Amino acid sequence: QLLESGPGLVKPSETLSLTCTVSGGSIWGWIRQPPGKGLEWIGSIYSSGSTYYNPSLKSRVTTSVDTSKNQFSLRLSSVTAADTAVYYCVAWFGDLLSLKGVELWGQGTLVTVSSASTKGPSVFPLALGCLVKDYFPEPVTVSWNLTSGVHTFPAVLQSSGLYSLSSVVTCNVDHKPSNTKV
Amino acid sequence: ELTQPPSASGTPGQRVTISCSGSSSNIGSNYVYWYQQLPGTAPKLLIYRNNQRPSGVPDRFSGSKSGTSASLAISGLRSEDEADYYCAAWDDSLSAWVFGGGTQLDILGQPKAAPSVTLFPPSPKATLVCLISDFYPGAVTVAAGVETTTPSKQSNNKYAASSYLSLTPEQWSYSCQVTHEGSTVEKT
Ligand SMILES: CN1CCC[C@H]1c1cccnc1
Repeated sequence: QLLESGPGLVKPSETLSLTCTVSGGSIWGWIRQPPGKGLEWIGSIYSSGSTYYNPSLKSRVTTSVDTSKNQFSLRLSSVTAADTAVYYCVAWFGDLLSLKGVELWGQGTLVTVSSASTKGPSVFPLALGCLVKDYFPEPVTVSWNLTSGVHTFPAVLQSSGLYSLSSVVTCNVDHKPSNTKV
Repeated sequence: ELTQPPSASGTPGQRVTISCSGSSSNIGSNYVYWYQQLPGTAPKLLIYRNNQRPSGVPDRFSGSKSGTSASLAISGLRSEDEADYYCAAWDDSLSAWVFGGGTQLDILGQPKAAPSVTLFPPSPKATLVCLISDFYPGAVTVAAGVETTTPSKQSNNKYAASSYLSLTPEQWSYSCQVTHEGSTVEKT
């Protein structure tokens, strides 16, 4: 997997920025997936420099590659709620050495477009597990110390517009958008 | 653009085929790619150049293409094959990468399973947390201040949900009733 980075929260009208690390390749590109929807191509840059964008993203996409620093990047300007999605970077290598059809994907980064502020979660003991409540935006990750019998549940969106989730064992809470570790 | 059936299903040990229909400008003149995507993970490339497998991909997956149509074939089906499958190709008239809408492959033969239910009391505020896991099929019913999640598929292809009752500490016995296939369990 490729190391993908960049903020998980962007205000409407501002610019979304993401970066991935990669050594080499032939085509570097970006694909996104709105919640509950299919894969949507954003743009690709080829080793020739030839560059192609999804025409529906009109003049808002800028992609770049810096092979000498082992990275490639996406900027999407003037965002609205329609741009909320999990974004993936993709690097095509193809038939390499003995290896064949190599294509590497970033892990995926959820970007939520919203004018609401980030809010760190309040963590409470369950008795067993932990309750992670009233945070924004997604996601939170929960680890323990232990990997067996651990069940982390998808978050509820409450009427406050804030999320809550619980993790059970049969806790190390991380909220990167607010930079909180409990 | 590229069109796939929205749904497929198969039986463990048996085969399934997933179709992808395009045009002369895409599938007709360019290589078809196939992806498997498990929920909440990156797509994984299964097939490139119409019919070739990347290193590491099981030979249970095969691909072919005739004229303006392409197909992904999967043999020796297993439960873990349950996933969304996408086709993709370069399109000459558009100068764009195009993706199919995806086909959700369900794997049949799962037995009915009653929900595991755990209710936690409150540990300034008060939240009652009802946690529902390991049920099949993926529907449940839970019984002011109630917020209940939609059923989400677990990684083992059973289902989970959580319900949250928000109360003031002054308001705070209480019960979570979980109904699944006519069967209801209470926690208190
Ligand atoms: C060759 N891959 C097949 C489908 C997507 C395509 C790709 C990979 C990287 C950058 N752009 C396009």
